[PDB]
Amino acid sequence: AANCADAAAAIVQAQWEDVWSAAAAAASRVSAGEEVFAALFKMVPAAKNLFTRVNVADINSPEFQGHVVRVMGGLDILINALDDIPTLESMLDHLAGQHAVRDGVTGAGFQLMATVLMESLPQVVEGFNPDAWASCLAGIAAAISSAL
Amino acid sequence: AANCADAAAAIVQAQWEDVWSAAAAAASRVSAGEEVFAALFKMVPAAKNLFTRVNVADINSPEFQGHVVRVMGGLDILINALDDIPTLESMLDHLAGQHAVRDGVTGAGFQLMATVLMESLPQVVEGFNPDAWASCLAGIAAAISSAL
Amino acid sequence: AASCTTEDRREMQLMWGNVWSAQFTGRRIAIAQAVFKDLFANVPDAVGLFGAVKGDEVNSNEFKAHCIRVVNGLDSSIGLLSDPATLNEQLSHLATQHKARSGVTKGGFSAIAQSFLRVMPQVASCFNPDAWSRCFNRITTGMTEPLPA
Amino acid sequence: AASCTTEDRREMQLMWGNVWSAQFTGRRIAIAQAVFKDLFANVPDAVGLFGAVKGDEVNSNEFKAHCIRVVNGLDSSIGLLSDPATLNEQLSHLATQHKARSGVTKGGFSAIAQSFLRVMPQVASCFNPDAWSRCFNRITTGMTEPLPA
Amino acid sequence: DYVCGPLQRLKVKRQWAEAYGSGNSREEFGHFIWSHVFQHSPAARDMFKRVRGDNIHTPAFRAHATRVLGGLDMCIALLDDEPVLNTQLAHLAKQHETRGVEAAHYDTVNHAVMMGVENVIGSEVFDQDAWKPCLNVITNGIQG
Amino acid sequence: DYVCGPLQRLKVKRQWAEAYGSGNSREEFGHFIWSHVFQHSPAARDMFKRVRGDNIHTPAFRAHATRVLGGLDMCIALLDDEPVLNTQLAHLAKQHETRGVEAAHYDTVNHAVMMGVENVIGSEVFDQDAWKPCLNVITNGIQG
Amino acid sequence: DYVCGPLQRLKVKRQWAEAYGSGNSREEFGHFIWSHVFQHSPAARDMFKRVRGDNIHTPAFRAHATRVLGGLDMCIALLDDEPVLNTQLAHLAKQHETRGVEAAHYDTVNHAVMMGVENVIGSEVFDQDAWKPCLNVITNGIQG
Amino acid sequence: ACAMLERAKVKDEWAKAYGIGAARSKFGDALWRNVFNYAPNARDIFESVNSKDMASPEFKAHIARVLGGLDRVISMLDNQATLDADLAHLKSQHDPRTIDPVNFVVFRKALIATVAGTFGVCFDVPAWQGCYNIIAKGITGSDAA
Amino acid sequence: ACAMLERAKVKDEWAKAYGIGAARSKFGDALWRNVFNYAPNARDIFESVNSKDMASPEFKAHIARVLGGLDRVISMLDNQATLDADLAHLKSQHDPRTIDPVNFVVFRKALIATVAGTFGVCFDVPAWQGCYNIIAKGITGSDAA
Amino acid sequence: ACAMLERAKVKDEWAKAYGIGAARSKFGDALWRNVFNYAPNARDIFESVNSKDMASPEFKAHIARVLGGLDRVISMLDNQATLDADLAHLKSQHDPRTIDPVNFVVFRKALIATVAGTFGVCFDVPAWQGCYNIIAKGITGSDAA
Ligand code: HEM
Ligand code: HEM
Ligand code: HEM
Ligand code: HEM
Ligand code: HEM
Ligand code: HEM
Ligand code: HEM
Ligand code: HEM
Ligand code: HEM
Ligand code: HEM
Ligand SMILES: [Zn+2]
Ligand SMILES: [Zn+2]
Ligand SMILES: [Zn+2]
Ligand SMILES: [Zn+2]
Ligand SMILES: [Zn+2]
Ligand SMILES: [Zn+2]
Repeated sequence: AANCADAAAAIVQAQWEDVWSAAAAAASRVSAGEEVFAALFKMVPAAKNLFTRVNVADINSPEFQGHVVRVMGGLDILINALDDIPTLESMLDHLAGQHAVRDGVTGAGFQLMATVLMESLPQVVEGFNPDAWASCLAGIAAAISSAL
Repeated sequence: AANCADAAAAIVQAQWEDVWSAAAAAASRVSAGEEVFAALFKMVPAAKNLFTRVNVADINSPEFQGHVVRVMGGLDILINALDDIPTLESMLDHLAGQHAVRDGVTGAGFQLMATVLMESLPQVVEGFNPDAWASCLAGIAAAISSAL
Repeated sequence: AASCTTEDRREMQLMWGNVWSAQFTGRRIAIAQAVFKDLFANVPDAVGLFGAVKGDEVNSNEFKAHCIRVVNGLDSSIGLLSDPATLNEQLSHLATQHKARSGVTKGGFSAIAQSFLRVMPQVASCFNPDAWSRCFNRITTGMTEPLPA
Repeated sequence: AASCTTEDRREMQLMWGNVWSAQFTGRRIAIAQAVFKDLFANVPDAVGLFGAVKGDEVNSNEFKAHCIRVVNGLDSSIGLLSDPATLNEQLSHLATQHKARSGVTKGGFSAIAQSFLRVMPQVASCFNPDAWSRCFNRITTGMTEPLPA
Repeated sequence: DYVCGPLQRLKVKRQWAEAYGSGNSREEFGHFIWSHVFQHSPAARDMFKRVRGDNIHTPAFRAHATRVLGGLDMCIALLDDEPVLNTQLAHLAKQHETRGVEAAHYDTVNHAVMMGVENVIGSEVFDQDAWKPCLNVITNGIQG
Repeated sequence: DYVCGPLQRLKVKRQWAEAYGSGNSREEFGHFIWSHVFQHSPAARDMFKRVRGDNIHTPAFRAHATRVLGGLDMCIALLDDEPVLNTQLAHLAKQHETRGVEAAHYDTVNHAVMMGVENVIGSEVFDQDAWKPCLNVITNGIQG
Repeated sequence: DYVCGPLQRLKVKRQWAEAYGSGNSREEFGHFIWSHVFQHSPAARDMFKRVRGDNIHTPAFRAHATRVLGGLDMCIALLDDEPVLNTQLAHLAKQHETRGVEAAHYDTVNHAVMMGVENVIGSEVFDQDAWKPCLNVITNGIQG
Repeated sequence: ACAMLERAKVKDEWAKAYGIGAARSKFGDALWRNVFNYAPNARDIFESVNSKDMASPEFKAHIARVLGGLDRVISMLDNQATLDADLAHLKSQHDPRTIDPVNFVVFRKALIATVAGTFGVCFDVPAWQGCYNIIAKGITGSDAA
Repeated sequence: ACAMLERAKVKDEWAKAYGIGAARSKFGDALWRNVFNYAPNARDIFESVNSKDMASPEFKAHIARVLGGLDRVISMLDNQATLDADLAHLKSQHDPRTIDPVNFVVFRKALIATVAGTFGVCFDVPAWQGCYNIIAKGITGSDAA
Repeated sequence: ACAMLERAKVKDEWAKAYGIGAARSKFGDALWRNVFNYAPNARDIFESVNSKDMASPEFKAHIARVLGGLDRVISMLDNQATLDADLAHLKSQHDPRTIDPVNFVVFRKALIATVAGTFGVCFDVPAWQGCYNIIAKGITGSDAA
């Protein structure tokens, strides 16, 4: 199960939509991602060698920028399908498979990711709500990482 | 007749309700009463010996506190039935009888009471309106005291 | 009849607000004069009271200015009818301003009042004499606290 | 059951807001006492913790004032549930105020919580134990960060 | 950008009209003004000891403000009639005679009144080059 | 026009009730007050270095304000129970003991709180002759 | 609680967006700011003698404010492009060169602008730890 | 049983139910209709107050008074001191009428109906019966009601 | 006492209160919330039906069944024949659970609250208590309830 | 008679009636419909302004002018100076048309209808007839109208 209260969900939605809607700016989406990873790395540089395939060597490279975006799209997909519990399932399942296959990704690599989004979302979000976010995020961070 | 304008009445209502509604506090009702009498006495101490029956000896006594409350209830009954002119009649008639029988109560003991409420209501009431109040109060102060 | 009721005050307020001119002194003076002219007609020795403001030359600047001040005063009270607490203070002040003038009797007001009653209907639209009276007298009562009679 | 959901907080907020008395200390003390009386009954050595505030004389001014302070604190958190970011700071503060008192165990809260659960339904109108519990425990969790157990 | 000309007067007349409303919000209009006056010159309160200048939220003071704005209304209304205007301004002057109103005091009240007027009618439209000078004409009259 | 009498207390109690709203707008109520406090005494911020007194728009500070108004609510609520009130006032006093709160500081906060209350309930109805004195009873208590 | 980081910039960008509205209320947004500026530093008006700094309620001045906020919009919009930003900041600097703008003057305008922004978007949400530093980046640039 | 909490509660609910203005008249009318339907014979008891015409000012006046009593008493539940004295007073007013205390039970029933009926499913039946009895006892020293 | 009229009446009101569709679920949820608030200890009795989660299908299912019982029984008040048999049946279902009959009193209270709270001031308190008892008696042969 | 008060009043009401914008056109159209129904023969008098088509711009233009005259004159009632001069002017404009002054009476009637009809029962009939005449007199020195 990848759900949280119908309302705890609507909150996250508004907030996420607030910083990442289809109508933002190519530059904003990039920075959110850039920051997310830069932070995800300073926390555990032992993880950099995990994105070698996507020019992680140069975070500002197209290859990597492209990767980052793919991640955002995903988080969006999730956050947004938070109201449709059964679909979010497939959502997760998929992402899970996509990660279980990447040799090296740990079920705690995600724990780190979480801490990062949590420590930096309030920087960009308006009336950020850690509770609603923790309630919905851990719900799916747990589903995506169903291996290792 | 125990009436005042339909509107002059509605005003008093809101104001009275403002300080004495069934949903106040046992402590607030007491103080309004306590003050009303304390003031009613400093004005005419010659009246204290009129409530001897209700432990007026000790204003904070249960017996007296009980009396005070009975008075408030009454004023409430009146103020509130101000819109129904014919019922306020019976209201008055009754109170009248209840007072005409108490040997000592003067048709001016009430005049004093009035002056008291008037000088102290604005202390507790919000946008206190002496006019509306005088117009409705004198209407019934006059009906209750229909003897002596 | 009885007393100046809330309903009455609302009415009083409109009858007045409608003939009132917020930008010029024209109508004010016109009405003020119509009143005084009528007062002075029904009360001979009255004119003798406005010596300080040339009550003889009703078209004199001194008196016009006076009218302006009177009409203003009445406006003050009429509008203040909605806030009796404050009206009381205001009327008390007016009262004092009148206690200070020898010759000003409670009965003088009783007269000017009749005058207004004769004038207003001429300039005001759908005038309500009764309501107006009730409240006018409420304002009077206050203005005339210690005055003789 | 699970966690204090948004819906839950709204509920928690009402159950509380309805028995709350914004103008007097009456009900507050009445409720506070009913709770402590029940806590002290199910946990003997608990009373020994409120020596500084005469926890023996529950009707003592020292303790009443205490109840007032406690009920106030819980009000703070309950209302702050709508703004978790700030709630966190607030609960952290309460946490510190409690880390400073030897004898205050995480399990002590676990108890007082049961007490509230026994009391609220008596004074509160249509009480929702489950929802209340979920959110009460959310507040507890924060207040009791480093406390033993 | 001054000179209370005939046109500026007409303007102030109309804008005053809007601010001095119909006959209700005058309590709040007065409060705003006087409130602002004392926010600038807290000391000024000492001159109004007779009318509860310590608490403008008082029937006593409210009544005072009533008189003030009322006077003000007359002057603004007389603005087009120079002769009668000065006669009135004279009357107002005598009403202040003894009292120690300094020039800076009138500056404050004038400012406050404009603030009050702007507050009600809005910054978009508020002829300052009309109020400023025309208000002075009135003030300088009471000045003596 | 002072003396926090039993009736003035009842009044403050009810008006406080309206201002301290239901349990939502308290964030803005707090903000207004403290905002106003620092607008008057910018220096005062230095006393709140532990709770982000530099930016009141902070969960840290918001939480602080929460505690303050909360304490204030208790005192106002205890106003009718002299004995318990002073017991509490005593507690509050000890909570300030070390901190160098000058008398003028309390005057400011008191003023601010009233502004805050008036802001919400309106100038029409706001018993200043009740808040002023009753607030002092509380302040003078914490005073020590 | 400073450092105009890339995220703080994104924030300021969005909040500025809301305040600088759609293209209407800009007149009032400008008025508020500049109004506040002179309420703090009445003297500052003397620097704007060319654009009716004596009456901000003037097409002349309104036009001025338009230019200012406009410049400000560019800087905030360039915040993410360091290189082009400084190029612009440079241009702005030269536009002030002669004029005697003291550091404290920028502090005031900066403060005012934030007040303006907060006024529109609300105290609940208004990242001060972002505006404060980011605005300085712009100011310190014009500084020279 | 009528605990201090039960009282705070009974008051709370009474307040909500008794209403503010016209609602009170309505409530009163509802209450008494019930009283006389629950015990149609108890009507003759109030002929002194023209119970013949349930809409007569005479009777509405009565209703007014009894409700006022009910209010002032309930509101004082958190003050034994006054409560007892006032209840004692009411006893003095009812003793001479020699009323079968069973009628006060009918009342309790009717009151419950009327208050719950107006207040909602939240109505605390036990708390009401308990505290109602503290009052009935005080007015007609009987069983416990 | 529970007269034939009182029964016709109790049915009439139950019908109005129990409602038609979604109203029934609501009522049930209301009724049980009351039951467990009136006697919080009685909750542990229903752990067999997951009373832990008052919104669990397991429990809603339970509520459904008990309400259905309540309905089929009340509706049969005008037919001793069936009523007795069905009540007897219910007894068979409850006897082995060894339940303190006092709980059935709590229920009566809670039911009154819920029904009156939903039905309105017209609620006939005495008729309900009387006929409710005919059912309680039949289910747990005790005092008279 | 047309006192200074009566004038302040006539103006006040005219203002309310004449309206602000589209209301004026409406009023004008109403007024003239009345004029020509009250005296159908007076229509031929205005063929110079295409009175054939009462909706023709030619005639609407006329209506516009006469109303404008009516307004500028009424508004000047509190200033004999101007009033007389302007009325005199209007006389110069009408004298050469040799119009039977009786028509001006028809007008007065029609005006009263139109203004009272638009203004309301508050309409001061005598004040209007009086002051209307001051204008009619000035435009066609006749009886007193
Ligand atoms: C909640 C945050 C996360 C989401 C939603 C997410 C999403 C994605 C998506 C959509 C892809 C690319 C799918 C594709 O191949 O088409 C991906 C790839 C990947 N993710 Fe994640 N991811 C998350 C967290 C993490 C974390 C914490 C790690 C470990 C530090 C991680 C490591 C990887 C790696 C190594 C790849 C493969 C990159 C490549 O193709 O070379 N992900 N992720
Ligand atoms: C408008 C205000 C007043 C109201 C509505 C009022 C109401 C009442 C009521 C309800 C009672 C008790 C009825 C009962 O015996 O059950 C009462 C009793 C009494 N009232 Fe008044 N009253 C008012 C003013 C006064 C005044 C001015 C006096 C004289 C100072 C007065 C003297 C008494 C006395 C002596 C009793 C008898 C107390 C006793 O039982 O020992 N009342 N009044
Ligand atoms: C009954 C007839 C009245 C008489 C005999 C009377 C007489 C006077 C007199 C002689 C003055 C002094 C004028 C001067 O020397 O400056 C005066 C001033 C005044 N009166 Fe009256 N008055 C009467 C009615 C009223 C009424 C009804 C109002 C309006 C409600 C009114 C408002 C004023 C005001 C505002 C002042 C000017 C105070 C000042 O600015 O100094 N008067 N009156
Ligand atoms: C689990 C049981 C708890 C224990 C054993 C405990 C114990 C204490 C003790 C002994 C004090 C110190 C009293 C003094 O010396 O002044 C205290 C203070 C306090 N407690 Fe707790 N507490 C408990 C639960 C709670 C809860 C749930 C709340 C409310 C949400 C609360 C709110 C407070 C507050 C506000 C203070 C006063 C701080 C001050 O003003 O100095 N406590 N507590
Ligand atoms: C510019 C507009 C002003 C106008 C039109 C005006 C008008 C008035 C009027 C009509 C009165 C009442 C006189 C009476 O009825 O006895 C008054 C009183 C007074 N005015 Fe002014 N005033 C103005 C400015 C000022 C200023 C600048 C100050 C002081 C800062 C001031 C101080 C006073 C004082 C002290 C009183 C006497 C209060 C009392 O009755 O005790 N006025 N003013
Ligand atoms: C008149 C109303 C006032 C009340 C009711 C009040 C109440 C409080 C309360 C309850 C606390 C938190 C104590 C704790 O839980 O540790 C507090 C803290 C504090 N108060 Fe007050 N206070 C008032 C006025 C003031 C004033 C006038 C100042 C300074 C201008 C002030 C300065 C402080 C400071 C510095 C703190 C400590 C902040 C921290 O926790 O770091 N207080 N106050
Ligand atoms: C921090 C934001 C600021 C920005 C973005 C800014 C922007 C501008 C711009 C674009 C112009 C118009 C240049 C032109 O088109 O000729 C201007 C003019 C001016 N600025 Fe600034 N400015 C700022 C702060 C300040 C401050 C702090 C002051 C003074 C307290 C100031 C004083 C002036 C003056 C005196 C002018 C010239 C007015 C004129 O054209 O006569 N500026 N500013
Ligand atoms: C707890 C419920 C009751 C309360 C609070 C109550 C209160 C009152 C009050 C305030 C009065 C009028 C006092 C006066 O004379 O001024 C009254 C009168 C009376 N009550 Fe009660 N009462 C209650 C129940 C009953 C019941 C159950 C009966 C009889 C079935 C009853 C019979 C009477 C009668 C006959 C009067 C006399 C009215 C008259 O003839 O003037 N009361 N009651
Ligand atoms: C007149 C009211 C009541 C009615 C009509 C009633 C009816 C029912 C019905 C229909 C069932 C389920 C039958 C089945 O197993 O298919 C049931 C089950 C049960 N009832 Fe009652 N009941 C009533 C009151 C109570 C009370 C007061 C208690 C205990 C406080 C109680 C305890 C139980 C228990 C424990 C079950 C077992 C459910 C399970 O575990 O499956 N009932 N009741
Ligand atoms: C008091 C009422 C009247 C007023 C204020 C008035 C005003 C005017 C005005 C302003 C004009 C046009 C001036 C111009 O040529 O620029 C005009 C034209 C005219 N009026 Fe009147 N008028 C009034 C009544 C009448 C009446 C009663 C008649 C005849 C029954 C009349 C017949 C005419 C005619 C024939 C024209 C000539 C229009 C043309 O052919 O151009 N008017 N009037
Ligand atoms: Zn200012
Ligand atoms: Zn401005
Ligand atoms: Zn201030
Ligand atoms: Zn104020
Ligand atoms: Zn500022
Ligand atoms: Zn702020």
